[PDB]
Amino acid sequence: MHHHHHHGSGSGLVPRGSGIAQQWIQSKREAIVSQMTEACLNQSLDALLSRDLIMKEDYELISTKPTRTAKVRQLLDTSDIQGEEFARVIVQKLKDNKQMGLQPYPEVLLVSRTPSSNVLQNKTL
Repeated sequence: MHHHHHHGSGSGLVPRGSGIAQQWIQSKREAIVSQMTEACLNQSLDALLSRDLIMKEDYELISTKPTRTAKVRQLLDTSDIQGEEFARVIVQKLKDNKQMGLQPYPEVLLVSRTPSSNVLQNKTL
């Protein structure tokens, strides 16, 4: 005779306020995920890529997600592992386009990255 089983590797416990944007994501997580479509998702991803904030290993995992809605969620869960900057990129990305249904927004819009353009050409595959 034979048999099988399964298990869930889910976690998410922050010790203290890592960052405004980071915390905000958790507040409007359901909204950001329900709003941020597959399009905005890819954009936000490539954003951190240029900054070298997201690990390629994580990109693949999220890229090989079952559904788009999950891709966003996982992005927030992983952000806590990366840093405050990671989350800050999201809040800025969403606003970069247009997300009124997500409002109200946090009191942080700046990037504090560097005095220069964001990007010129999307990722190359």
